[PDB]
Amino acid sequence: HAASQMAKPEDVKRRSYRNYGLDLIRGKIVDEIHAGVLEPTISKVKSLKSALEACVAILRIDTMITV
Amino acid sequence: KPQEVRKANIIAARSVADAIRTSLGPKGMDKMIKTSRGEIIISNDGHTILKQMAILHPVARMLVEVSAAQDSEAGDGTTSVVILTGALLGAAERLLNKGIHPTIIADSFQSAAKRSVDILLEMCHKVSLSDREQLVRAASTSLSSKIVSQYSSFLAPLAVDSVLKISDENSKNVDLNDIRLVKKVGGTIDDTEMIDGVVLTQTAIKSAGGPTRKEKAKIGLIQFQISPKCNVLLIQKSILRDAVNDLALHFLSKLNIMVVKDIEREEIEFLSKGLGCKPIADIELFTEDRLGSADLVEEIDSDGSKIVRVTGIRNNNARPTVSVVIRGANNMIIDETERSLHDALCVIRCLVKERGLIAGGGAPEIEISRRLSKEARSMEGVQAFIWQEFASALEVIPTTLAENAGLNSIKVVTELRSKHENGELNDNTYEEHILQPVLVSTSAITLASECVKSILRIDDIAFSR
Amino acid sequence: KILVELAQQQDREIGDGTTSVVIIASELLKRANELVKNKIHPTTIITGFRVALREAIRFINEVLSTSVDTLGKETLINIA
Repeated sequence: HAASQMAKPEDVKRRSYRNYGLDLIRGKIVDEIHAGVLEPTISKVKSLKSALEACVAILRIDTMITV
Repeated sequence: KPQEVRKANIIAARSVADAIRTSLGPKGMDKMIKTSRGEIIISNDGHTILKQMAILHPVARMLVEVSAAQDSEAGDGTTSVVILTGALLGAAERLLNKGIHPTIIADSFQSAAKRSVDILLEMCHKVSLSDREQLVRAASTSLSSKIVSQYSSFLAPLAVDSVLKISDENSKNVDLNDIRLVKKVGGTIDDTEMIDGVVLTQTAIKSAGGPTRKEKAKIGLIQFQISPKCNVLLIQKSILRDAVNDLALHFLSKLNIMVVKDIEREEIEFLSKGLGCKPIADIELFTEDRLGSADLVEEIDSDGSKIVRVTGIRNNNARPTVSVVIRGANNMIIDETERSLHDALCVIRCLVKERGLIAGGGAPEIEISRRLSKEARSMEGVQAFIWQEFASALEVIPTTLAENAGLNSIKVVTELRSKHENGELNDNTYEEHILQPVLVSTSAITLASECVKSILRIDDIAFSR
Repeated sequence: KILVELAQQQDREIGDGTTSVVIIASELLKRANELVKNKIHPTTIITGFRVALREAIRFINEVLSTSVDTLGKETLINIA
């Protein structure tokens, strides 16, 4: 992915391809779009946003009062 | 060692102020408190923390009474008044090591608090209640701290127009308990009815024979209950026995007398004030002179509410007591809206009792500390050194705001003393629409002088039963 | 107990990905505690996440694409 995003903003590419996934069945790195693994946008956006909402409330606690 | 026992209470009091210190400001750190009953609550409000903290320390409980009076008078600054109290206690620790008696320490706070208010009024911009453009922008900024934002545009004139009717002139303290926020299920935020006469909490009779509406009615308050020229009567809600018999509903229906039963016991004291009536315990003492005056009494239901409104009390002793109606779909709507508009009424209440406003964010605390440092040379003796320590104790509020916001502690504080020298109240929070009323900064210093005084005056404690 | 309510929030709405949410929030707490010795303020850590979270969604929206490669390639075939 490092060399894939170098020529991406230039709107020109030769060997640069994006969307490299991880295939654990065959043990090799292939594109998950052709491999058949796809996820909706609603699933990823709400999972990333809600993960930080619970992380903030934990870091804001400097004191624990228990009777 | 009577003084060493008091020093143990001062250290215990400063430990409570350090816990609340992290919660100051909207960026402050939350505090987790687990009640003995098992309820788990968390919030950044200092008034809710000290209320459920269940402090067993006798001197540390004074901060709860000051925080209660801070919300009852100014309505804002319950967190900052605790930090300001702990600053004077820490400054008095070095005074006791020099052989200074706490009486001089407590007496100098009276002259320091009165001088700090007079200096604050010099830099304060005097405003008048006749300008409605200043009150709308003042209450609208207080509503930006809640989830409701775009819907707060219609809520700004709601709180302004309600106070201006009861403000009159030279009213001094204006009790906000007479202003009731009615929370009903259903509707939306944009749907609101002022109904300046009065608003009840209860519905009307759903059985057969109930008129539910009456013209030219007299509304009395009857604590009695009917069980085995008065147009409208109120019956106190009692779950023990029956409130109003079904036969009594048919009897008063033939007499053209509107009946509203199941009146909440909490509103009995509220209705006895705004309506200007008196409670009737027994029918033997029940007369016409204890009734009210209403031109029209009707039941208007926007959606599902079925609420009765009354207008035109026209009482000489009573005043135009206004009850605000709030509608919403989810329960979390009318709830958060209630606490948001309550803080907006407190900010407006500060301007009615004391005219003028200042820019918040610790701006006046920097200049007051600079002026008292130069004016400290005009005094002589032990009291002169107290003015220097009192000015340093006022810098804890702006320092904590810089710490809880992630900015560098010592760096931001130095930038305040540098910019405030050439300009006056220009640092820019006025461009950011940050306005803190002068009564909050005045009451925070006044209550702190009395709180620290009540602390140092206790030289010992013993078992009393 | 905060993570318990976090697990129920993903199940009542999306119903999938609850395992990945807990792992993300767990690593963020481990790296945030290491910044304490670096004298990093927690609000800056919180503000640094909120500013990055808004810009991360914008970067994700740039690489989003509808169903493609229907002609010349096969996508839905490898799913079944």
